[PDB]
Amino acid sequence: FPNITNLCPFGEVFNATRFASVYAWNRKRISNCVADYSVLYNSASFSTFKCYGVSPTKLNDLCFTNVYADSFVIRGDEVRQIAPGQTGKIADYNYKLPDDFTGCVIAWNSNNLDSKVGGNYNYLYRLFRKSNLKPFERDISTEIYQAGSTPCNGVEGFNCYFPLQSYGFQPTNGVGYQPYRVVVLSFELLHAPATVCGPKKS
Amino acid sequence: EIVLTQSPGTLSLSPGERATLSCRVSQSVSSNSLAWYQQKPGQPPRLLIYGASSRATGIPDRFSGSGSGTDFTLTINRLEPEDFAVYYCQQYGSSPPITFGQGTRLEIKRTVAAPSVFIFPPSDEQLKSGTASVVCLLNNFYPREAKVQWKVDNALQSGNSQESVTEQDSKDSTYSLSSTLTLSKADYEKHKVYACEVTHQGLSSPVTKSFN
Amino acid sequence: DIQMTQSPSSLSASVGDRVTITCQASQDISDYLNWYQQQPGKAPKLLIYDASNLETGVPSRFSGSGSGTDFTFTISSLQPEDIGTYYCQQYDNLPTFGGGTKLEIKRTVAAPSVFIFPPSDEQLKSGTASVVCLLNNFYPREAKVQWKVDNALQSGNSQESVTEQDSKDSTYSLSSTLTLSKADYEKHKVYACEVTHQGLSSPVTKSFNRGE
Amino acid sequence: EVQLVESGGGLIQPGGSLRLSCTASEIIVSRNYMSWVRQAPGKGLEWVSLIYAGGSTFYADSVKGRFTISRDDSKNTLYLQMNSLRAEDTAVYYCARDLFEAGATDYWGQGTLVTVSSASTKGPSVFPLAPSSGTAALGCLVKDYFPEPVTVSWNSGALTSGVHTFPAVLQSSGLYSLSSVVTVPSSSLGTQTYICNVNHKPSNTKVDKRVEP
Amino acid sequence: QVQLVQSGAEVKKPGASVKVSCKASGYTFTGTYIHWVRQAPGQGLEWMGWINPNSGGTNFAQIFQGRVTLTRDTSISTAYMDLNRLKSDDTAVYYCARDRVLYGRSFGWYFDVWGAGTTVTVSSASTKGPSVFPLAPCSTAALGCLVKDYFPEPVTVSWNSGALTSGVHTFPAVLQSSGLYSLSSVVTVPSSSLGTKTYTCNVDHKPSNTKVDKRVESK
Repeated sequence: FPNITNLCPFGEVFNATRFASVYAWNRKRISNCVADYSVLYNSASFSTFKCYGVSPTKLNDLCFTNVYADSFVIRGDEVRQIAPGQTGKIADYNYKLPDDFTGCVIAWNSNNLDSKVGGNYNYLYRLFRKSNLKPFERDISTEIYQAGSTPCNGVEGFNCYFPLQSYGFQPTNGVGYQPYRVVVLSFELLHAPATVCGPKKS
Repeated sequence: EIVLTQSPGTLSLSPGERATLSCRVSQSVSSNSLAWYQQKPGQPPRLLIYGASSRATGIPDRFSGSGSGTDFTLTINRLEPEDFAVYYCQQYGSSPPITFGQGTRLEIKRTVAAPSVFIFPPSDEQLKSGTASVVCLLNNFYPREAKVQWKVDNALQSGNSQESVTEQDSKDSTYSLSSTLTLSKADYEKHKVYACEVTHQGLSSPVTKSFN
Repeated sequence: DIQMTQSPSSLSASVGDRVTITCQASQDISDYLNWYQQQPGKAPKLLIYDASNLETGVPSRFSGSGSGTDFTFTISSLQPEDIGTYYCQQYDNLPTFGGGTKLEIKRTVAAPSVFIFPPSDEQLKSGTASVVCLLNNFYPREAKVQWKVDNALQSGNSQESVTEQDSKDSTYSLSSTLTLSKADYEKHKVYACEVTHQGLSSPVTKSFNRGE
Repeated sequence: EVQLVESGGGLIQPGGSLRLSCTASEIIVSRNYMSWVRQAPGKGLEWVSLIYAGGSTFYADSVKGRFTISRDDSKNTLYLQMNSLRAEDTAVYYCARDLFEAGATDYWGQGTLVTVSSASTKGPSVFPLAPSSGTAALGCLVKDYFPEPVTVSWNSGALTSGVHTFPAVLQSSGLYSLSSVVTVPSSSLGTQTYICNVNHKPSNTKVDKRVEP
Repeated sequence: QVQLVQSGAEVKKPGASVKVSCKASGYTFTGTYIHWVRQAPGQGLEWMGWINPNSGGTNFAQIFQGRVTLTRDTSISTAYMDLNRLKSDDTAVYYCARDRVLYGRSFGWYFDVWGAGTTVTVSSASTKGPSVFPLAPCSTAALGCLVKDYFPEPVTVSWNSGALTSGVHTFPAVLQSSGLYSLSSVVTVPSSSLGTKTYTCNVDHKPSNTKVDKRVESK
C-alpha cells in the first residue's frame, strides 16, 4: 500500500451545510488520501447504502486511483431512481447512472436541514427535457423549453416553459416527499498509480 | 401508492351559493402536486386549478383552490347553472405518476318532491318470447336517493333487478327512475301478484303498487 | 421584517453565577435563531446556532433553548472572559439582529472620586474654555453629573464620556466636559460640579474660583 | 389551434387487440409528457399510461404488460397498443398532455370509445307497456340490442312533454336495454294515439309500435 | 486557519463612495456566502447583504437596495463592498462575515468567521491635528490632558513614553458639534509627587503626523 497518511475529506462531503440541486449536482474529485469506508457503512444515519460492483466490507482493501463524490438533494420517493437502469424525471433529466456502475449510492433523510417551516424552495430539478441524459452528464442550461411548434424566443408563454421546477420542502411533508441527501461515490480504476486506498498498514 | 378521497359524494346546493369541495391525500404531499378538473356529462375533463391554488388559463375568478398537506379544497363562490358537474382532484409526480379522485357531483337543490309511482305488466308479445319484464316508473322526484324493492310475492327479492335513473331535469331539476325486474316465463307464471315497494324522503310512508 | 427583542438590555452578574437572556421574536421563527457574543472592541463570535446547537470551540457553559417565538440563552457560570454584548439573529427571513444585551460584572458599590480641572491658560488664549469633571473608580455606571454655574443649572453644553468597566477592579470612570465660550466663561465667577451617585449618602460638590 | 384528436376506437372482442391514435396540432408529442386516461361508462377517471419526452413509458397496474404507449415523431401521433383486452377495458380513452407542476393536464382530446364484448350486432326488440289504467304514464321498452346508440322518438318526433329516455344498461347478456316513458292526461289517453319510433342506425332497424290499453 | 483580512480604515466625505475589500484565505472561496454586517459606533449590528462567490448573485436588505453593490474576484479570492451616496449615518465598522461551511441548515444564514472590521468615517470635516491642553487642579491628586479638535480618529495618548501605565484612564472620544473629536486622558498620582515628579502626555495623531509632548504641571 502506498505511503499516504492523509484522511479523505468525507466530512466536507457528507456534512456540507448546503447541497447541490439534482440538476446541478456537485462532483468532487477525491484523491491522494486514505479513505476508510467502514465507518461510513457502519453509520446508522444512512437510510440507503447500496453498493454496486463492490462490497461495503471489502472496500477497505481495494485501491482506486480516483473517487468521485456526487452530492445532491432529491425527494424521498426519487431515491429509487439513483440505481443503474432506472427511469423517471430524476434518472432521465437530472442525474443518470450508467448500467456499468461501480460504486456506492448513499442517501439519508435531511428533513432537519433542508426543510423550512414556510417552505424551502432553494432546491430545483429539471422538469422538461427533450432527450434522456447520458450517464454522468450534467445539464445546467436554463433556456425556455419549447414543447410546441412556435419558437420560444426566450419568452415563457403558453407552450414555452421554464425547464427547472422547485422542490417544496416542509418539515410536515410525508417521508416520501421529504428531502434526502444523496452522495454517489464512483470508484475509478485507470492505468495510473493508486491514490485512494484503504486504511491498511503495511 | 397515493390514494385520493373526496369527502362529499354528492354536494347538493342551490345556484348562487358557495360550493366547497374537498380532497384528502393519503400522505402529506407538496401543494404544487394537486389539480382540480371539471367534467360536464359527455365531455372531456377541463382543468380548473393546478398546483392546488393556480387557476388555469381562461378559468374565471369564481373558481379558487387552496389547502396543503393532506387536505385540499376547491371553492366555487357564486355557483352558476353551468357549474354543476363532476369534479375530480388529481395528484401527480409520485408513484403512481397520475392519480385521480373518485369525483364529487354537484346537483341543483330544490324542494323535496314525492315520486309519482307507476307499474307496468309485461305485454303478451313479451311473454311469448319467454322472458317477462315489469318496471316501476318513478317520475319527478328531486332527492336521487330512492330505494325500490322488488318482490314477485309477499316475500322480498333481490339479484334480478336493474334500475335506470335519468340526469337532473333541465327545468324541474328532478330525477326519474325506472327499475326493471327480469323474469322468465316459468317464473312469471309461478306467482300471482307482483308488488313494487319504494322508500323516499318525499313519502311519509312507502307506497306500493301491484297487479294481478 | 422580523423584530428581535432582548428584554434584559443590560444585566449585571457576579463571576460564577448563572446568566439568562431572552430573544422574544415578532413572529413564529421556529428555531431559526443564532446567538453571537461580541467582546469589547472585537468582531462578534458565533456561540449558539439553530437556537440550541453549540458552535465548535465554544465553552460548554453556554447553552441556548426555546422555539417558536420566545428563545433563551444561558451561561451556566459567568466567567471574566464572558463579558460583552450578546446578539440574537434570525434566519427565518433576511437576517435581522437583536438589540443586544450588555454583560457587566457585578460588585460592591464604590463611591466616586471627584476632581475639577479648570481650563488652562493656553486654551483660554486659544478662544474657548473647557471645565472637566472627573469621576474616578465608581460602581455602578449610573451616575448623574450636573454642571452648575453661579447656582444655575447649565444644560445643553456638557458632553460626558464613560470608560469601559476595568478588568482589574470592575469599576468605571466618568468625565463630563463643559464647553463654554471665552465671553461666557469670563461672565461668571464660580464653577461647580455636582454628582448624585448611590455610593454617596449626599451629593458632593467640587468647585473653584475663576481666579487664582 | 391547439387540439388532440383520438381515433381507432370501436368494437372489439375479448382477448383481442386494438391500437388507438392521437394526432396533435400545435403540440409536439415528442417534446411533451403525453398520457392516456380512460373513463369507464358511468365511472370516474382512471390514468392508463404515460410517455416522457425522452421516451420513458409508465403504465397503470391494471394495464401493465398488456398496453403499450408509443408515438410517431414524424407524424406527430401518439399511440396506445391495447392487447389481451378484457370486458373491464370498456371505457372512453382520452389522450392528454401533462405538464405536472408546470400546469398539470391542460389539454385533453375529445375521447374515443372502446367497447370490448363478445355480443354481435343485433336489432332492438321493443315492447309497448300498457298503461294499465290521473296523468297516466305509458311507454315502450326497448330490449336486446347490442350497439348502444339508439334514438327514441314519440309520435314522429312531435312530443316533448314528459318524454323521458332512460340511459341504457348492460344486462346479464352482452345486449343492452332501454326504456322510454311519457306522461299523458288520463282523459287524453283513451282518445289520442301514441306511438314510439326506435331508430337503430348501426342495425338499420326502425321498429315502430303502438301503445294502447 | 480561516481568515478574512479586510482593507484599512477609510475617511470619506458625504455623497462619496467607499469600497471595502475582504481577503478570504484558509478555505475554498466559492464554498459559502460572504455576508456584510455593519455596526454604528455604540449601536448594534446590522446585516447588509450577502454575495455568493460561485454564482455571483447577491441579496441586500430593503434599506440598502440601490446603495450597496457586492462584487467578488475569485482569482485573489477577495469580496468587495461598494456603498454609494455616503450620508453621515453610514459611519460604522463594516464587517465581512463568512457563512457556515459544515453543519446547520441549508436555508440558514450564519456568520461563522468574521473579518477584523473596517472603520468608515463619513463627515464633511477636514483632517485636523489635535490641540493638547493640560488639566491641573485649581489623598491622591489627578492630572491629565485635554486632546481636542482633531480629525479623524484615532489619537494615542501615553504617559512618560509608556513608563506610566498605572491609573491612566483614557476615555472614549466624543464627537462634538463641529465634527471634530475631543479626548481627555487622566492619571491618578500621589499628592506628595506633585512637586517632585512632572508628568507629560504623549499625543500621537497618525493622520496629519501631528505629535505633541505637552507636560502637565500642577500650578
